[PDB]
Amino acid sequence: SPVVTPDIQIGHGEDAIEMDLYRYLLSNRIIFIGGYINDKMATQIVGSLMALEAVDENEDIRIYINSPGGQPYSVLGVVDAMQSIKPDVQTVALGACYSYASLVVAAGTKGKRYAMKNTRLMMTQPMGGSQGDIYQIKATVEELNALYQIFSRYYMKFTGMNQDQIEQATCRDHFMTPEQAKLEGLIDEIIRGKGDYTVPPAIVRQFREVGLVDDLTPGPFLKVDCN
Amino acid sequence: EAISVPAPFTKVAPKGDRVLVKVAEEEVKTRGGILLPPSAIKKPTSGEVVQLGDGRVGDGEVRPFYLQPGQTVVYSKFGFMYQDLKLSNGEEYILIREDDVIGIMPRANAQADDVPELQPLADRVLIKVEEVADVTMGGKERPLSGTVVRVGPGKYDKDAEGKRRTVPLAPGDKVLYFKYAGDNMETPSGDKFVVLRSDDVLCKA
Amino acid sequence: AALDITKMTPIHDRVLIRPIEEEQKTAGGILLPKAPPKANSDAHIGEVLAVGSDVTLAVAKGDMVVFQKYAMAEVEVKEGQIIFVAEKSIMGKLE
Amino acid sequence: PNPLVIERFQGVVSQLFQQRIVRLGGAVDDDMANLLVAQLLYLDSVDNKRDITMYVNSPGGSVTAGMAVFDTMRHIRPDVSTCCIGLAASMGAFILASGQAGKRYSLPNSRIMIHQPLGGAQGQATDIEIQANEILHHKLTLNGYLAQFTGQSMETITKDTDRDFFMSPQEAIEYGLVDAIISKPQMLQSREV
Amino acid sequence: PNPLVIERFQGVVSQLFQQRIVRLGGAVDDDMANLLVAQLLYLDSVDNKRDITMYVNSPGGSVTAGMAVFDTMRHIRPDVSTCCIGLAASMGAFILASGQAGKRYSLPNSRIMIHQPLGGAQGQATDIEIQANEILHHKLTLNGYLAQFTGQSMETITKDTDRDFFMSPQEAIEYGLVDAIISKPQMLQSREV
Amino acid sequence: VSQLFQQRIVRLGGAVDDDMANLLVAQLLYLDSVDNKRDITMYVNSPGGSVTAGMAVFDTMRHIRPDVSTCCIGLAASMGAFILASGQAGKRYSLPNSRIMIHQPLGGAQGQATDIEIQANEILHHKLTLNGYLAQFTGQSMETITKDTDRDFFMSPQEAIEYGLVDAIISK
Amino acid sequence: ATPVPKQFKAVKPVGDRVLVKVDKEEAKSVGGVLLPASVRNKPTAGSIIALGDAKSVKLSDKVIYSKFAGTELELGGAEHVLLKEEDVIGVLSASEKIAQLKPLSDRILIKGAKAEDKTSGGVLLATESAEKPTFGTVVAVGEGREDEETKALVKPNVTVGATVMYSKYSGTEFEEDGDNYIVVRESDILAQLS
Amino acid sequence: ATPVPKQFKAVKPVGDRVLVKVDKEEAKSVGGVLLPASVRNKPTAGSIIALGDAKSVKLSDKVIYSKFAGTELELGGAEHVLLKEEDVIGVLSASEKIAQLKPLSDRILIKGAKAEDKTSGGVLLATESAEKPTFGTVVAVGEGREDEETKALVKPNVTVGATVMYSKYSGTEFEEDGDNYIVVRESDILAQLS
Amino acid sequence: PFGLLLRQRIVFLGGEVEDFGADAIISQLLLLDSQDPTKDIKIFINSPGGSVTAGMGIYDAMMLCRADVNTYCFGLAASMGAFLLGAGKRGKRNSMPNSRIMIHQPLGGASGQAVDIEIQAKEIMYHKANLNRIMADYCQQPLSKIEEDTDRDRYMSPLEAKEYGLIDHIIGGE
Amino acid sequence: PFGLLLRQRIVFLGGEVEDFGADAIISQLLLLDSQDPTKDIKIFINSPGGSVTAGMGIYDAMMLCRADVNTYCFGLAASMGAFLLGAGKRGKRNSMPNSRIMIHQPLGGASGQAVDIEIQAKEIMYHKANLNRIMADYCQQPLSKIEEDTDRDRYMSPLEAKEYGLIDHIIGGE
Amino acid sequence: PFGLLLRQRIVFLGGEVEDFGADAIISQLLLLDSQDPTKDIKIFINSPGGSVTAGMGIYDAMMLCRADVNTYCFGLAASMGAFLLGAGKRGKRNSMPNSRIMIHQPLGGASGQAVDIEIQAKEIMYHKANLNRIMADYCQQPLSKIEEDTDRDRYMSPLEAKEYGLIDHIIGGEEAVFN
Repeated sequence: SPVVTPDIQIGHGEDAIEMDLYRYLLSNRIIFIGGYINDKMATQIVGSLMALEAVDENEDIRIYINSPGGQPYSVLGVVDAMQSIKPDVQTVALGACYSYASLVVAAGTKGKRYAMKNTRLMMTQPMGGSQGDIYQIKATVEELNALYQIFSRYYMKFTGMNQDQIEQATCRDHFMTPEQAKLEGLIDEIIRGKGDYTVPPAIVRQFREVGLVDDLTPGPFLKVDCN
Repeated sequence: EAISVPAPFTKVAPKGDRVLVKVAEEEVKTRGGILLPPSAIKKPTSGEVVQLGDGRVGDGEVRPFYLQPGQTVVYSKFGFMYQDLKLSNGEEYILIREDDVIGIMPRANAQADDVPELQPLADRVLIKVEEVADVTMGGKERPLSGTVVRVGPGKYDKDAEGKRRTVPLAPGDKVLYFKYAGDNMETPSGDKFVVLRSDDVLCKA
Repeated sequence: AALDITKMTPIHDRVLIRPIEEEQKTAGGILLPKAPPKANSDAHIGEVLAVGSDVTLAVAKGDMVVFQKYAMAEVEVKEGQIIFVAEKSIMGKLE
Repeated sequence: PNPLVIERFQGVVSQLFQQRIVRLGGAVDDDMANLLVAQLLYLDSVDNKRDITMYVNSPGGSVTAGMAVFDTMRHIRPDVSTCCIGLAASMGAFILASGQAGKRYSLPNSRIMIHQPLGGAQGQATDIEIQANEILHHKLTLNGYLAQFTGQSMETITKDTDRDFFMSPQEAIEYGLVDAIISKPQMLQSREV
Repeated sequence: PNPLVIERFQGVVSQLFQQRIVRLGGAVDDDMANLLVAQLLYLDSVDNKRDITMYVNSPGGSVTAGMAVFDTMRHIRPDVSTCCIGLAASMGAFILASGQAGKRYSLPNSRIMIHQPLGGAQGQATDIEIQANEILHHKLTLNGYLAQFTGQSMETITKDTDRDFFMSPQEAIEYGLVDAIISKPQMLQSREV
Repeated sequence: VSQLFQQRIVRLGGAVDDDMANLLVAQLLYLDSVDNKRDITMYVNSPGGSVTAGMAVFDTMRHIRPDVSTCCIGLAASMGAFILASGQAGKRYSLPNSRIMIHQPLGGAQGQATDIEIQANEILHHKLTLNGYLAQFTGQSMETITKDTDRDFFMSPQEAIEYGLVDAIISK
Repeated sequence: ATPVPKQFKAVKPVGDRVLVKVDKEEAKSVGGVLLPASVRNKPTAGSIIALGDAKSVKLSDKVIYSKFAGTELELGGAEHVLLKEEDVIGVLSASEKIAQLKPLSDRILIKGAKAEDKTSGGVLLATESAEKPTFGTVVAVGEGREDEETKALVKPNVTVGATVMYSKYSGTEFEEDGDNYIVVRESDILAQLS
Repeated sequence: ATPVPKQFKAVKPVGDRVLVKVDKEEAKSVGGVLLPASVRNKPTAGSIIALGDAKSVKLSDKVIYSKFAGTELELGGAEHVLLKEEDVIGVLSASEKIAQLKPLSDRILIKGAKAEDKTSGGVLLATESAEKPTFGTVVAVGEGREDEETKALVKPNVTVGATVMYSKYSGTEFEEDGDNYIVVRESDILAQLS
Repeated sequence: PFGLLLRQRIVFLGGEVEDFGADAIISQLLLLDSQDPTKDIKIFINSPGGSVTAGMGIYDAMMLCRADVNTYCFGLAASMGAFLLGAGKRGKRNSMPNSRIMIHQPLGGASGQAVDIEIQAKEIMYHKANLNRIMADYCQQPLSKIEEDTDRDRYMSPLEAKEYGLIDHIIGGE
Repeated sequence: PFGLLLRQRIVFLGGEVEDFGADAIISQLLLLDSQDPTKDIKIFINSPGGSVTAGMGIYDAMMLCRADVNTYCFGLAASMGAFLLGAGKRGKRNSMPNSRIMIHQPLGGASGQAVDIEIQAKEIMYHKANLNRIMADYCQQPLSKIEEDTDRDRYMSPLEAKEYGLIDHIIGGE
Repeated sequence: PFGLLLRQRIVFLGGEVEDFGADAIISQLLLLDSQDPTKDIKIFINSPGGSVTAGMGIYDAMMLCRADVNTYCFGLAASMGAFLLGAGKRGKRNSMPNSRIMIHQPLGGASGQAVDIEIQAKEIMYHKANLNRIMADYCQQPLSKIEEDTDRDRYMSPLEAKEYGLIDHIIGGEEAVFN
């Protein structure tokens, strides 16, 4: 929306008018993560997680994540608060995930990490900036090594892979398909349509790496030899 | 609320079908200095009846009120649904409703001692608080158990009989109550009491 | 009434019901996990006492009736729902 | 502009929820797509058999913001009837092609515009070829999905999608974007003899 | 601007709307002219016989927005009594002069300005002479209706409204802009002898 | 922030200007009208402001027929501390780790050379009005108030009691 | 209001409906300054043409009524109001003084014993008081309500000379040469202090 | 509307409640242009499966009701409405013309004595949302409300051929080939202009 | 405000018609179709212009209405409102006697690559051929008379707009 | 806030007097006289100035009502509220003992031709002669001394404003 | 939402600490103490910085509270939230097992007259001296050791924060803390 976004809500009753869309969805134990994950909306997701904790201690709190990134400490505060509650959390990945929203969908409980068909996931080392004197440059590299060592053992607990596979993936900008993230252990179940079994081009490149498809017999896949 | 009367007349008439009482005993200006927590000032005030008004006009039929001038009406002072009409000689005539009538207390001109002997007049029932836990199966709330001491008559029935249908509860039954469901009372002996209305009476236990 | 004592028979002016919960919580990972708040809970009556202060309920034990969306209290006793329904909030039976 | 136009527009959208009609308007952004995902799962909860008449009028938007709009229509239980009012874009006509076969309608004076997704790359030399693979992942999947919707081949799609291509509703029936045209019958106009 | 004063301003214009009092808001442009014509086309539901009080205060504005208010004032069944308080521009005084004859009231402290309407022209060579002709058409229609309202000649209006011409209602009652002034009778003061 | 209005608490936050001073005296017209016996507690937190805006809220507090209470929250820089000292004696409270700063108020002089000298006389009249009223509130001499008001001087809440800025502190 | 068609030339009300004629269109009572927007402190009380099934309303009464009493109609060019019998204040006598306006319904007229200026010339931090307590005195009483047991209209125990701590903003307010006259509920008397 | 498992099918409504089935969605009369969900002007024109204790209507009657009559239920594999006895109008005949309705309760069906051409071809008209004045001629009347005193039903004082005034937005409006038909209360009549 | 007239089947085409401004009007045009497909719908036009791709969505949404269409011009119809003024039903298109009616070719912009100028020139020629076919339908004018008048800015009074075919009856008298 | 005292005829002239700000004061002034014409209306003054034609709009609107007018000055009134401070009737013009009273002549504006400069010159020459006739009415001062007082900027204490005739009383006495 | 945690006496301190955001937490802290002086108040601190003038008002508000206070550190605590972390009651100080703690002096700008510079130079030194002696009470640390650790602009893991004396307990059984 270039100029304005109207209030897309529905509240209808025979006697009284109900709340808006985001207030009604929060009462049904569904939390939405949209926009940049700064320090302001980080208290909204944690504060709603503590709001539904006092209502019921056994129902599955669901969190919908759709964000192109965020602050590295604000996205750190939502993971460890999600792991320090009683009931299980069912995470659903929406839109794209750029190095911070891919962590919170991997931080869900085992068997409840559901990703869609056209979701984009990404895992990298955290970024940062140098500042001033050498007493702060050495404090900066010790801070970036601390953020890299914390995020390294997060993926070791939720996926169960090796530390050599994380360093080879988070070295450069690596985008993962959910069909590839299911092999890595980031998610648990792929969400498809009514028999939707289309092959993404990341698996066609993966089929070319193992030797299943050649240029003479492309099969019922998309064209990939246009490099 | 605290309106001053004109000078040339002193005899206040009631608000039609309402109750006119007077109370100046056990106020802030009293002889007792050491007292209980503020339910002691929320004790039965023992308001003496001065004059009773006419019946309820309503929509075209006169309704009775079942009261006598030779009694001491109890009312709630924190429930400010009344008027405090004060005379020039220090007398304060308080005009309360028929819903503000809690009940009658024997030996009323005393301290909060005859609270277990409270007999209700309007649609109220006296429940003794049992010393049990408040919420054990919750995590939403749970009511506390209570025993009935005295029962009172209910409201006026609009049928052709014109009788006051009493509360079907009986003294000695076990019931339930909530902490915000009625007016709480406290005795110096440790026992606690509460009065609920007939619409809040739900079931026995 | 159904927690401290075993005699869960209520007074003559109210009855007890047991609402049935459906399996909408399974599809919560895609859809909205429950229905919006509405009337017609479709509950079976556990204890039936017909005569009361208001109009009576010519119904047998175990049958199902319709309820209003207000004038009732909610409680959970032994993992099942129990709604304190009045006798005036009953319109008729279902099939 | 003034919020009185916004208040009178918020009322008629709220009446559209009672007729099972959702609204896709303006540019497809990240926040507006989250408002449309939550409004599609609620219409299934009141009834899982009745269709949803999706209003599509968008002049553009982000590519990954519309990707959450696409796959949430195929997995829900009732079909979604998509209509083209005014103008369709590269992220607008992809919503138009994602509808149910036999229930995709359009008006005869609306424009259907399709092209390859835009974007850009900036950074180091390794950051260029990685970000180029992101747009080519968006290029090959939209050409792969459009070949299944219209029934055409793979090579004839990318020959038209590489440039900005406008489409008429008379030729959209022969190509495969919309299935039918909903319009009133014309008046009995007399000829010039 | 302060958003707290907006709901206080909306409250006092709605309470005067029950007493059939409308307001000209600032410069006359397209957003208020559709709001003002919605107010004159709603006051006839209570009664169509009593007069309509019109508060007139405008420091300027466009040309075509004020013409959409001018034609509806002389077309509706009840009389429209205009009231100029403060400052009236060339379009504001034309709204004041477009009231009912004999029911155009004001106060003798206002300022009445009448001139040819402002405008511009941009484009090619033939675009200049086209847009200059409609300004002269708006010059003839504004000076033509003012000659019928005030009763003066055609040459009198074009030679007085050629530039900025400020008047007082003590002298506007002689020209024909304001029919009568509204002022309470004051007590006679003991002057010096 | 609407829950403080029923508890007779008004908020003095930020720099004082014309629309804040109109809103602050509007809350003072209502709190004395509902009850002329109970006090009004004000939380002052201001880093400065205009000359006539702080003087517009000073005089209306003297017209309140019950006394008022002023509590310092954080910092009061040369305009809020004047509102603290104008309170009732025995009702001037402050935080134990707050800060009180006394300085002459800010203000410009824009206009003609004849205009900037006739408007600086008002600033010199504002300096005699501010220091003349502050000397009667603290009980000190006239010389010591005009000696420290030229430069910025921060005051601890422990030494504000012996100087006469506040009366007591809320420690609990 | 709407112009009626010349089709019937007959009006027969049913139930508690009384037809009243409007006196005039403000009767030019504000002449001299001619006041195009002025005060209307009288809801056009007039004579009665048809009775219908009214109980206490007589044909020769000059019935006063509320502004929202009924539907307005232009019977033959003249405005007419079909009021309801529930919200009638009273009837007017032969003289135009409002002190002689005797009520015929569940209404009680009072005089008023309030101060003419709560600000006393204008003082800051003022102009607010509680809406319920006020002072006023009764001049006359109207008719009572019908009783179910005796089938007759009985009146409550109220006199014509008592001061009453009534409730403000109930009914309406009028003025007679500086003297105020307020109508209250019946059901608005806290004390009969006489 | 909630889906119900079908157990016993022995519906017996307590009190004066009536369970009635919606017949059709007007048999798709406007089908062909977009198929829109529109405003329904004939609520639940179907037969009654279970009566309960109601006596004004039979079982196999085709009765029209109001829009807010009862709570909707999805029983029997179709939509159903559970409504009371206070909001019934009358039975339909073999012909579905709305002018041939006789009232079976405290209702009065009127047409509306207005001009057949109010727009005059599309003139600049507005402010036609009048509230107080309206006109209406009577086609048929029913029996009035049950009186609690005498325990009997009395016919209201209104004929079947007079033009009677009424109030705006009270009741349900119907259309029969351009002719308007509104059903009002009993107890919604003011004066017969005949 | 405008909510009191929205229940009386009145809509307002006010302000400059942008992509969001056209979305508010064509969403209201199908609600009045859903409320009653029999009663009349009146459209009030006061717009200084707009884009062709947003103003074409108002024409087909107005032609989708099965009921009668009344179009009344109040003030200015600059290059977009004049096309929608004639687009209503014949016998109901009216205008005030002192309003300005300007007919013009639909505006358009072209930028980007040189191959986009291939596409941007074709949609202008397609919108010119589409609008000239519609404007010659309800006006009963040949195609040679339409194209020579819309080539530049052409203001006109409602006197010659009656014989042209944009309006049908004068409502202000003379 | 402001709405809690608006029912008792409390008018606050806060902020700079602009075209929209002064119009909110005029539109609420006509509401108070239409509901009750016998009781007084109180107007509070706290403003650092404003426009010439907008600030004049408060004075003639307060003279339009037939009831009584009370005016109180808070803080500073610079040539717009100070002219509106003495605009009320005599006897009910009270002021605070520390409020500043600023007397100043208004400004002007002109941009176009040189013949447009002299039009705005005699337009502000008429406004200067207008307010000197008004300010000499409620102050009982001659026109010779009241023209030179508006020449230079003068901040006046309320001690000398009582004998000048601009105010009538002082709230508090000292 | 935020109102559901308010009736359960749990407030949130999120975002950058400003003067407008300071008194909003102080006004709701005294309302909980007047309602129940026995029930504890749990706070949540997530702040990347703030002013030293408005941040001390939050510390004086918790000292004014008669009831006990509980703190929780999630997200960030940079130079203002770490001071409010240890300022609660000893034994009731919990946090996340991976949250960061930054102990550093506040910042400030100085401009103006020559006498004006030396006033605010010793003012921020008196703020540095007061913040060091207050934070050394509940940490059980000497003054010379705690005045040099705040000069180093390096963050602190919650593993070494326990024996430092700033915090008492870690939620998670003290095995989930990563170096």
